[PDB]
Amino acid sequence: HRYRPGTVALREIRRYQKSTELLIRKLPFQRLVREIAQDFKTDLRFQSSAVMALQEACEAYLVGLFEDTNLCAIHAKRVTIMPKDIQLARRIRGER
Amino acid sequence: PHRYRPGTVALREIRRYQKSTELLIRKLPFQRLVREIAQDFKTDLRFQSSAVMALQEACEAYLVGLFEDTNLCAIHAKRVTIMPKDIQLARRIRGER
Amino acid sequence: HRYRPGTVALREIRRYQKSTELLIRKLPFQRLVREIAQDFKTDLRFQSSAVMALQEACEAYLVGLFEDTNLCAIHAKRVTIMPKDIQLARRIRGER
Amino acid sequence: ALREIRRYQKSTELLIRKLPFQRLVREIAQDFKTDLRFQSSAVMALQEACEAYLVGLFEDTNLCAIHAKRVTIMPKDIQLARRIRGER
Amino acid sequence: VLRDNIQGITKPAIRRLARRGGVKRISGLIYEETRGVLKVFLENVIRDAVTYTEHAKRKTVTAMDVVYALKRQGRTLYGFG
Amino acid sequence: NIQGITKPAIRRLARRGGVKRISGLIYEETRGVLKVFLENVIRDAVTYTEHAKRKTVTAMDVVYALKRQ
Amino acid sequence: RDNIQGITKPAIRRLARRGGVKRISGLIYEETRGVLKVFLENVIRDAVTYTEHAKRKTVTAMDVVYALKRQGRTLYGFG
Amino acid sequence: VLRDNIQGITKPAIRRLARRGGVKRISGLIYEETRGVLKVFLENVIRDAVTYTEHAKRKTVTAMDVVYALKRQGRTLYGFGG
Amino acid sequence: AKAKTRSSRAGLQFPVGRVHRLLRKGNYSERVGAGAPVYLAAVLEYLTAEILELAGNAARDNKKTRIIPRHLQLAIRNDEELNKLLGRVTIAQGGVLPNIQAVLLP
Amino acid sequence: TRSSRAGLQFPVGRVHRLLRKGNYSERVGAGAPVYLAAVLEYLTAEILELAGNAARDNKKTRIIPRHLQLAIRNDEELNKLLGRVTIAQGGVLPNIQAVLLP
Amino acid sequence: KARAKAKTRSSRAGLQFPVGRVHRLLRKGNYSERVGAGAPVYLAAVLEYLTAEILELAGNAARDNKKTRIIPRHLQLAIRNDEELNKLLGRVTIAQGGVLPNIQAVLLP
Amino acid sequence: SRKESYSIYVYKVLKQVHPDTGISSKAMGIMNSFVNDIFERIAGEASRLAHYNKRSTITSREIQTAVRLLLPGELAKHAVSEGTKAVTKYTSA
Amino acid sequence: KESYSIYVYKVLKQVHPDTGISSKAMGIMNSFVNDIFERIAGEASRLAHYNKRSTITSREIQTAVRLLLPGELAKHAVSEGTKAVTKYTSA
Amino acid sequence: SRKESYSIYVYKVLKQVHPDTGISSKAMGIMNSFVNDIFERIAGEASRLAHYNKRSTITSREIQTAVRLLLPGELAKHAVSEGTKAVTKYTS
DNA sequence: ATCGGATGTATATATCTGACACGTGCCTGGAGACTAGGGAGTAATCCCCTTGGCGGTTAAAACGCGGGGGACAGCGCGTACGTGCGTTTAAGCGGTGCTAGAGCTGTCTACGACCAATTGAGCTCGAGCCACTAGGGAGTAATCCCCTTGGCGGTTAAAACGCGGGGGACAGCGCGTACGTGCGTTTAAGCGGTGCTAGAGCTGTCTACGACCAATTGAGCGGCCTCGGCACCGGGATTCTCGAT
DNA sequence: ATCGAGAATCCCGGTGCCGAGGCCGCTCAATTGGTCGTAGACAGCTCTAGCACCGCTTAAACGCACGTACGCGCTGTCCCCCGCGTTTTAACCGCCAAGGGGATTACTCCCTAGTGGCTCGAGCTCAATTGGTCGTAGACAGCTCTAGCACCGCTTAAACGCACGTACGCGCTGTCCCCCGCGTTTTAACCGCCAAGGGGATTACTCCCTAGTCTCCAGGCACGTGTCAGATATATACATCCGAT
Repeated sequence: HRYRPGTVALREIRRYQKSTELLIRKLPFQRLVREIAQDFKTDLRFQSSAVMALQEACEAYLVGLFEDTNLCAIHAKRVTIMPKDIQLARRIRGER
Repeated sequence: PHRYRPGTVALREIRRYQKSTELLIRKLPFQRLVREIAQDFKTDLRFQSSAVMALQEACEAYLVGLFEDTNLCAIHAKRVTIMPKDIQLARRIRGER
Repeated sequence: HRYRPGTVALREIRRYQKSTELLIRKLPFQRLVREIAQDFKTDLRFQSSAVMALQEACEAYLVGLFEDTNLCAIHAKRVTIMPKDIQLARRIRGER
Repeated sequence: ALREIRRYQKSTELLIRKLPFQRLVREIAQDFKTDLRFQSSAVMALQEACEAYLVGLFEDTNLCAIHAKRVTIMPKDIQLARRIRGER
Repeated sequence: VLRDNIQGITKPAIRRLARRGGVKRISGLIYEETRGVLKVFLENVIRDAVTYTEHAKRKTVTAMDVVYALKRQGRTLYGFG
Repeated sequence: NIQGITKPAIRRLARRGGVKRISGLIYEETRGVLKVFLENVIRDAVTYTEHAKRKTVTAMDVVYALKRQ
Repeated sequence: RDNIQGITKPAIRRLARRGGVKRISGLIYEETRGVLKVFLENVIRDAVTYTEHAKRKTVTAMDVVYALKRQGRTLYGFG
Repeated sequence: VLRDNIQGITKPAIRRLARRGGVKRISGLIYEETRGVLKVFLENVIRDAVTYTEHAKRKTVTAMDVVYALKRQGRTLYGFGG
Repeated sequence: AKAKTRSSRAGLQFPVGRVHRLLRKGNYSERVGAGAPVYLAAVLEYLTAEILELAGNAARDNKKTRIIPRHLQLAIRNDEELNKLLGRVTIAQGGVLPNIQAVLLP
Repeated sequence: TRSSRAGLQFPVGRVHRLLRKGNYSERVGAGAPVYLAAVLEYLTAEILELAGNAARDNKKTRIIPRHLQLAIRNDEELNKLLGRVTIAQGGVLPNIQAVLLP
Repeated sequence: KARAKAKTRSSRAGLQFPVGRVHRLLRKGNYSERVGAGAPVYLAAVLEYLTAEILELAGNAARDNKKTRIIPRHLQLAIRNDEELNKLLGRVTIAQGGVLPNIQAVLLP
Repeated sequence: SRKESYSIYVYKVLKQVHPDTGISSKAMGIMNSFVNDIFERIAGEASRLAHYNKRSTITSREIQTAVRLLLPGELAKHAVSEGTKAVTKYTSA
Repeated sequence: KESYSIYVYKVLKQVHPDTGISSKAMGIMNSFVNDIFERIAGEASRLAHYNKRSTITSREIQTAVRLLLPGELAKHAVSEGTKAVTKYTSA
Repeated sequence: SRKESYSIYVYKVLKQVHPDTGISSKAMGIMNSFVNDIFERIAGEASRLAHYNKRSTITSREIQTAVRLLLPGELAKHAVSEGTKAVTKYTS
């Protein structure tokens, strides 16, 4: 037998809501942070604590935004999140 | 027996009241609200009028901002009538609930 | 050999108060429930126990309404139950 | 004086004298418990409840009276109202 | 696929209901009036029920949806489920 | 003390309840009604105090005793 | 008391009109009242406590503006 | 291997983040959209952070610069240098 | 040793163990004391016995050995306390007490 | 006055006093209050220009709160700076959601 | 005229938290010109109190998870499941803490 | 395949009080609905009455004050009697 | 290089002696106490400044605790604080 | 009974920018609350980042990094220019 | 798109009044000036933690693909909401007390800063102790079969119906009773307090008592079969209405 | 209130059937025992606030009498409901099978049991405490005049209730996009060890900067004043919206 569409999705929801680890691969995020930082000032070093603080912040922010986006989607009587939902959510949030 | 199409004087009123710059609630019922509500927290308070007007300016500003957010939720669900689902979604997203 | 007006009537009152069976016919009430239910959802089926619950509720409610209405009718110095009485009864009951 | 309906229907203030009602509630309470004390907030809550209940019963009573083609309230009406409202 | 079934609540049936309720003489324009009342009552009990059924994510309303619907409306019913 | 609730007060209520004329037998009658209502609510109130190891009836106890109605 | 209902339905409608909404369902008029009440209950609660620390008995406009500022809603025009 | 790193945020990663947020079905044009929002969120915090380390006349962004930046922009973070 | 049911230690027919399980699962409290389910079971048995005697005598009075819904309805509706307790309930297949308003008689 | 040496209208002396007396630090540097005065005058001047042209375009000669509200809320950066702020008696920018037009 | 044995104000108040440190922080934090003598024992007392609240909730939360240490996840479960404490810390994110399990009901089978 | 009820216990009590009489299926459903209903009333009031008093445990005291609240008059006496007598008959294990 | 670690460990072993704390959770804890400190001291300084007084006493600290803390927290905290002060004044 | 404000200075600059136009009292209160607010922002942040680097003096460098923190974009740039210009003219 | 033809707003034109701009008088604070001494700047140096560097494995990303379920648009209906009118209501303008208390004052004590010296608490540093292969639960896809839906075929109970005439609805009428009112008399609620102390509400302490765990088993449950209690019938026996008088 | 008639129910003895009731095999929900951590009982204390009691005005309760509304019972007209026989309808039974869909089962995935980091002590150091001086915040009480309540008479905007109809909310239906589950293929993340130095951090050293104090005076606050900018009142001019062509 084979899984109906949208079952492994809820398995992943239970699994990752019960989980407590970082969900973005460490080194791509690290160079993302470094590349972004090079715009504001060049020739920068980072203590590892700093990039990991930035990753904890980033991921926390993104999961909260994703819950709000899911609420917008459900409010439109849907189950699929779409940029309509993200833009509506961070517009009520006042995030310009 | 002239009749305006349903919807005309509504946004006519929104044009009016958006260009206006005055308080939109009767100040004396609002004052009675402020007095009764405050009466629970401490007995026989006096209020300088400037203060009660500060509270009305704050209240009305808050409510019009909430109303634009709720209106945005309403249109996002592809209707035009705002209903409490919209208000609750809006406040839940701004972090009020 | 006609019976005087009003004696077969309370004969029927004794008979139906001593009885206990449902007094509205089964299949008409069943089709009524189906037609009414189509408004809220169209593809609805009903377990027979469910429609029987709904009929026991309906008939009970109607006999209670009829006894209260009888009380109002007598209160207006009458013996004939008429819509004045039922509307007063559901007014005070808060049934709007 | 149909004004009495005007006046008192527009009002929002207690219509039974406070402390006589206080002794009423206190005497009634003596059956259920000895040396009960009452904080004033409670006696005012149950007096407000009393007034609400009595005005609602009185509207229903007037509906019964009007339905009997009279204008004056009689125990017939209050008992009819309470025997269809689901009261004793 | 049904319509106009409120007339299906026959006049003798309503008459019987009144007789059990103790009514002796019943005016003629009540039989329609009663039907009206019945409809709205039923319309509510069913609607409540469906939300319970829809909440259990089924396609048949069970007797428990009826009993829950009635219990919320202050009319608890014994003998089903 | 049931007769403490006075005729002008019962009047004020019936008028608040929109009553034009009042048969004189109402007063005692409505007094009786008042009693039972109080007799019920008060009772529940005090069993909320007795359960709370208390000897004063707080207003919470009367709002819980009231919503039981 | 019981003053909340004193904020008329036309008023709520006006606030809504300034917020740009065209059509408004009826169960908002109650909802909004609730929304207002708790909101007010918070700011006023702050204000009076500001008064009580200052050992006064009149709530001043500065208590209101301080209450609003400490709730992330700064208000200009009163001091 | 330092340019275009916003693309390095794989679609599965975003998918996981979204799953933690409780979403069941995810449209495809979100995978770009979310990247955008993240790019800007991050763009703000680092900017604040960098000015802090630029004010202390150092050359390493410290964890305190990040946590101060996050507070400054209203998102207090517990667990890194108090 | 060999296990006994709590209902038997209590001297009850009704299931103390079931009542406890239902109390816990229904999330009425965080924690349920040990005397609660035996008490509650005791009261359910009491009321059950009350209605079952009155109904029993109803069926007996009506030349029948079996309790039918009507017997339960006659039992409750003629007992002031039960009729108050069960005032807003409807006994399916139970009918109504025989009652004709005197004004409607000849 | 120091404000004249710096070339600004705002009071360097007052702001200096405020910094010292204000529970910000113990020692207040000598260049701080003239910098702060300069920035406060700058922002003040900007919103006063935008408000000036708002009132003048309204054909009224005197700046009223509403003119400051239009000034702030129609300028991207200023709108961000004063985002969680509430201009009493200022009203709102005329804006009707396009989906609601006839 | 020898001294008395130095005893700490934190002990005089009956607190674990450091009244002396809290006092120093108050004075150095440029909050006032003057810090009252009873202020730091009050502040220390409250900081110790809240510490105790979240620390018990987190402690027995971890003990439900059958573990001997308190890890970030346990204290976040402590915070986000307490209405008042969650309200107080609504704008903070406990690093390495995760999120409360909750699936929107319409999405369940 | 199994679904629970109170049928065997109301039969036990029935044969305790009326050994000769029996019961039909519908009457059995009425009895079972009665037991479930009064259970939910008593447990409901007990839970709320624990909450009002900020106490996290439903004790026999909560059940008995709830029973005093829901049952009318003399019933509430016998109910309070049986319930307490049984608890003592249980306490002496 | 100081922190609040020893005091939160003391409170911990006071309330749950068997359980311990990881370093990360320890940083969460003292970061928390640091934040809430800055909140209480912030409000105390602001309302001392509002009423034109140059002293932050136990009176300002308590009104700050009443403004920031929600419901019973603000009540229970206030008890501890006042009781501590009394235990301090008599000693 | 003497309560200071910023009214005279916002009026002076107002006549610098629009000599013909005037200002209402209410708008004056908004202006004064505004300058008070922005003052509290810049001085607050300046004090905090002075406290972060162990330094005990709020100088123009703390003011300017604070103004870079709080003011957005071109506002921040122009502000930092104005501040340096005033400081330089004052020094001479 | 495009005329008439209403409707409502913008603008203008007149008039006027009070909010604003400027002087006038005062007084608090900012400006010089000066030294001390403390934080800040600079040098040298110490040492840690950031950065690289490279392959190797393989965990994860990317990709491809079949289908299935959900987005989405179109359409149909019913009823909630918007417009509009007439009536009612209280708001708000204006202008009046009166007195609670916000606001300013002086004064003298407490109390908190400031310092030196003294000690100990808290920090640091180093050392050393606390993945796989089963078996329950939780979801879940397949499969089982129970219970819903719909057809036969009628006959036959039960709805329909039509009609007269009996009686109850109802409208009016008359009259007598028993509310309503008004005004003179009183009485007790309400109100500002005091005097006292029961208890409430809070804190602290200690125990008893419920959560919690797999392992065991016997009470209860689905199945199944039997039989008598109960529904139903026919025909007589009783009682109960009806008419005439 | 009679008597015959006679209609309706009531009653009793027989028919037979279907569910009530009991045995049974068995499974799974309740029982069992020991820890232990903590909820709550209990006691005592702090001081709120509940209670009983003071007089004093005056608002209101109270006691009559008076004369009038109303309700209650009687009468006449008449409308329409009841009872009944005859026709018409479709309900009911039972039975039937097809199958939807809910129950039940068989997998499967998760989630535990089992075989390096965080606590503990030895050695300093930097900060907390001490206690005595000294100067000032601020405690405290009170005098004043602001300004906040309180009420009030008029007008008239605005709330309000409601009638009417269309436009929008909401569901239902069909189709086709496009997301998910899953297996295969392809990267590039992660990890493994390690050192060279950048740069953060310490330290030590002098010295520029700022606080702090006092006297001078002018810049800024508080009122007073006069007026013209805007407020208010009315009319017209113009931009619309509505419907029909």
